[PDB]
Amino acid sequence: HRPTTVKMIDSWRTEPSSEKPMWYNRFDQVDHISQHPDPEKTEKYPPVDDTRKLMKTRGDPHIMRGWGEYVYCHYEHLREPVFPRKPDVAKGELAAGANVTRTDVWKREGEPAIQSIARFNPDNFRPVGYAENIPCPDTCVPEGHLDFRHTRLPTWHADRRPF
Amino acid sequence: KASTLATGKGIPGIDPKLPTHTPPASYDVLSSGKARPVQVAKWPPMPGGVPLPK
Amino acid sequence: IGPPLRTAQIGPTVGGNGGRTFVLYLTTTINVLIAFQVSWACYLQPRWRSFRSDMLEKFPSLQPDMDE
Amino acid sequence: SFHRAFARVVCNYNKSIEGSVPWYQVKREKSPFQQVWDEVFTPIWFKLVKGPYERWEYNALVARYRGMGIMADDAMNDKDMIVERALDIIPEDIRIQRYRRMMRGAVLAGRKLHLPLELQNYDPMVPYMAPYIEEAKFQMQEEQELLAYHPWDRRLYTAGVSGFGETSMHSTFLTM
Amino acid sequence: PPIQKPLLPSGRAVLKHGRSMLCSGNLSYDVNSTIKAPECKRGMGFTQFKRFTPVPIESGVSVGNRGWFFPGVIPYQGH
Amino acid sequence: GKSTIQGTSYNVVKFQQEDVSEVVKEVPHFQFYYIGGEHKDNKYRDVPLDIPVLTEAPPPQLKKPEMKFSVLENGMRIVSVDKQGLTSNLGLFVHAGSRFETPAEEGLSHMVECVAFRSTAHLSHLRTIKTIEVLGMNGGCQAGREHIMYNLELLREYMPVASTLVVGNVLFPRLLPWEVNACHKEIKKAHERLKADTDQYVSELLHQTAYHNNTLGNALLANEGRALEHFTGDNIREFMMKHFSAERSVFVGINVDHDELCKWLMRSFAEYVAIPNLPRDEAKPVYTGGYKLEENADMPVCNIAIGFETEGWNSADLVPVTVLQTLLGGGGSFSTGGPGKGMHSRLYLNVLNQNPNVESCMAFNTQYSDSGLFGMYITGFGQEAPRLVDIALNELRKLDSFTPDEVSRAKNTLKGNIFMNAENSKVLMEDIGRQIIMSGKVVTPEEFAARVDAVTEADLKKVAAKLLRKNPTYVVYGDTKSAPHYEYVRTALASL
Ligand SMILES: CCCCCCCCCCCCCCCCCC(=O)OC[C@H](COP(=O)([O-])OCC(O)COP(=O)([O-])OC[C@@H](COC(=O)CCCCCCCCCCCCCCCCC)OC(=O)CCCCCCCCCCCCCCCCC)OC(=O)CCCCCCCCCCCCCCCCC
Repeated sequence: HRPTTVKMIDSWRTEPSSEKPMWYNRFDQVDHISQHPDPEKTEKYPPVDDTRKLMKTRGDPHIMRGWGEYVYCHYEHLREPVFPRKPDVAKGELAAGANVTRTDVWKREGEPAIQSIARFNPDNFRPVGYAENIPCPDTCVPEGHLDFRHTRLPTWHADRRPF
Repeated sequence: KASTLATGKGIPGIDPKLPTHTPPASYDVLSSGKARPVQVAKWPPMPGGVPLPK
Repeated sequence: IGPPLRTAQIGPTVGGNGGRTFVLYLTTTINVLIAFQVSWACYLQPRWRSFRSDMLEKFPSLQPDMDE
Repeated sequence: SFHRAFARVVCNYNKSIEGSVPWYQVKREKSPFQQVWDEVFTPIWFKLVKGPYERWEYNALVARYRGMGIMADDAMNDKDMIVERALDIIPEDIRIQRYRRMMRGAVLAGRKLHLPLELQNYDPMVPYMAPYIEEAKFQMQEEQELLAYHPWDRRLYTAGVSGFGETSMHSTFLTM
Repeated sequence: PPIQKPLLPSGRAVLKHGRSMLCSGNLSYDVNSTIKAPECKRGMGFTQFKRFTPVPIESGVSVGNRGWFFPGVIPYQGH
Repeated sequence: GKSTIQGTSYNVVKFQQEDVSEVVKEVPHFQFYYIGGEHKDNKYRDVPLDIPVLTEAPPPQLKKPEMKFSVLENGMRIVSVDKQGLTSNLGLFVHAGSRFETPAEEGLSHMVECVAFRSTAHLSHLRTIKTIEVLGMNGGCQAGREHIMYNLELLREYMPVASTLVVGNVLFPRLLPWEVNACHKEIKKAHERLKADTDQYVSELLHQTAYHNNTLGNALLANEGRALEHFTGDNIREFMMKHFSAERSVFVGINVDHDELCKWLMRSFAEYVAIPNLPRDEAKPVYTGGYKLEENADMPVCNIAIGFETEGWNSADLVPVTVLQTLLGGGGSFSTGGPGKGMHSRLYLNVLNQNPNVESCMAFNTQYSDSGLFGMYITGFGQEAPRLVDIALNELRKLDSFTPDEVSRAKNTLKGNIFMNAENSKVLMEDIGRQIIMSGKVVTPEEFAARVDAVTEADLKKVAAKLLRKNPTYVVYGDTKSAPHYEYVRTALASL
């Protein structure tokens, strides 16, 4: 990789993601990745006819504060603590990265430990409502947009090379 | 309510099982097992977050 | 045949960017020192002189006339 | 020698702060002064400036994503190294739909068009990349702590690399 | 004091597959032993330079691929 | 002894709940970072090494080493010896080798070895390997036909850490998809490492030919074609659930305090659930014999091996057949052995001294829980193969009688080999772990010596007769263009 840098630092004013997630921290956990619902075969939210009927959005406009230019984003580069805050996976909070390894949120009472940690593969967590919201495009030219089919000249047209 | 995608199922704040916001819940013990330290301030916060020497 | 298998890159995958950190520190330093000079000469200094000059109404030991 | 003394000062000051709880894991009660400030200024400021301004920006951002037909996490640039390290490990199903959405968005943006409203009723702020961003950050932090804790010395401008740290050949001007 | 082992520890099993401490012969001089004291055909001392790794050297075999290339693909200007 | 397991009595170590705060106090001290320091000039900078500098040394405390046996409540057996050395050898043996693979599970035992010391529930892959390194520890994992071993050699002071790391490979391994995919490289390396050792490669050919597509025959290494389809974390986990269990595992420790090792191992399993023990299909090996002629275009030499089935480690023929191996002994022209190095073995005197065209002739005796292979291994130039086989067959026909002098020399040499091999700590660790896995019991070197002394010529004749009645296994490797056919070998041995 080229000369590069990431702001992976311990901030004095901003908390790490493990302490204050900026995303909507509700996820659905499965035992195996195959058990997730299929987005392509899942019915989506009903279409609307007015822009003022389009559904509401889970993001929090005011997730970030202080002086500075406005931004909405889910992620940061800040370093995580040696002993991260235990995620509340029972209520749907995400457990990934440092908050799984350096915490015991994965332990079940009687399950074999190998089986318990397997459920916390990052692939077994997906955001709630993923299959019902993610756009699955079938083309880059949506219906009603111009393409070569409409712009093609009639087959009786004269040669356009000479001009 | 919020029994179908049309009725608002899965829309935070409109679905009874989804909150409007998801703040992290408070904890009284650190994950290490140490008791969470508690500090009470009587002066406004430092201007840049600048820590003071031990 | 089939999609490529997922694998993490052996790292570290960052580094080698010290010239950019130098520019940051040089630029901040210069502009932090420009702030001090402009804040002093254009605002503080003028007001300080006025105070001292109105603190000479007391004239216990104001500057002497000759003392060349 | 004055360097040897400074080395003892640094060693002793760091030994005295081992195991300290980070500032964000300390239960903190705001100062009375801050409490008064947060009951007079914060309420009014939110009702008149912050609230309206940040809703104005947020709603516009949602509309822009809906017009492009993309999610918020699609907008991340892979020139960021955390994003790249996360994109290495995303599953193929997520990867396929992510590419198609980004391709459609660029086509529409380039041709100055917008997604048909029939396809715009979705939540663009679903954080589908979150699990893999967190894993990538964990991997990078381990490498940082276990393999990059010192400014290492290497033979300079050899093997196509400057020796100052970068790992790709011919990735600087002086390394052409 | 003298160093009697190579700076690179083997890290492999001493006894061979299916062979035990009873049926491995004498590990001090047996030909198949992985810890047989080497032969002083030309004198003592060359073991400080000897490569005790059994697998013959494959000149130029790559070990610096961080996952950026597939096998058989030649990098061009490191990209 | 509170519990008897498979013929051996163990002292039961009880699981106790202790606070992390209190156990932390007992973890060995080490630093990864050194941020400053207290300068101190080398006080011995001007002292030559011939001048002693240490005074008032505590008097030594020597104890005769004894092997102690304990078992945790989860069923994990712990066997340790302390020879009072300064470097320890901790090993974890699991009774899950290639022999327990089904044909659809080909290579999975090797795959488990490849993913060893990767990410666990409480430690990343990088952090596990950087810790093992900074503490100056060496080791790895090796998958065999009957067992898989995870070993670490360490300074005894750091055993609390090493025990944890080894056990984490079998307790809570995170078989993350992208970490497993990075281990596909090791398959090709393993094949090259095997084929480089010609003797071990010819041994792999013997077992595959001897036992046709069954337990011991099962290839030891995974192939890099169709086997990669199931070289996945999910597949590995299913294999581990079937075979890896605390009841089938045995933690051996050499040069470690038993009570300390048991304590730290107890703490490692106390708050976690090990893989439950489930019944599995355990079929006896089927010996078919046969022949395989593998060509190596680059080799001009011919390696010939003729083998026969042995009942195995758990039989009463084990010690007598090992005396037979020492009696026949063998050697190689490459080596120049001094007195007492097999110069007067039957093979050396009858084959090497009388046949200048023979490059090497040796006897081999592999031993597994319920089966084994015994035979001769002879090498030479390719065109000499017809004569090499004749020499080997002639020696096999001389096993009908043995002179008293030969028997005594074989018994004395075998006892010397046993005692001299035992003093190596890594050898002792592997011997103990492989013994318990195979038999559930440990036979000490002295006890084996007692058995060796009781072997008579009648026992040697009886064992040899049984071996020669089995269908031979006939392997030729290298330049095979002149070797006889398998039926020639069979007809020669049909008389026996
Ligand atoms: C008409 C209006 C006029 C207004 C004038 C005044 C306007 C001032 C605006 C800026 C300051 C606002 C108030 C600041 C309160 C204290 C903040 C604090 O402690 O921050 C720590 C705090 C660290 O928290 P963090 O979240 O962990 O930071 C993460 C970052 O990514 C950090 O990333 P990293 O981890 O890679 O770290 C990079 C490193 C980079 O740091 C460096 O490069 C270090 C070296 C340069 C800075 C420090 C030395 C400067 C020279 C001092 C004098 C030396 C005299 C020597 C005499 C020798 C005699 C023998 O920086 C840090 O670690 C944090 C410090 C950031 C640099 C600034 C530190 C000084 C703050 C005060 C600035 C000057 C105020 C003048 C006021 C005049 C009267 C009104 O920093 C921040 O809150 C973020 C940065 C905010 C400041 C950005 C400044 C940009 C550069 C230009 C500054 C001057 C602009 C105005 C110039 C106008 C005329 C030219």
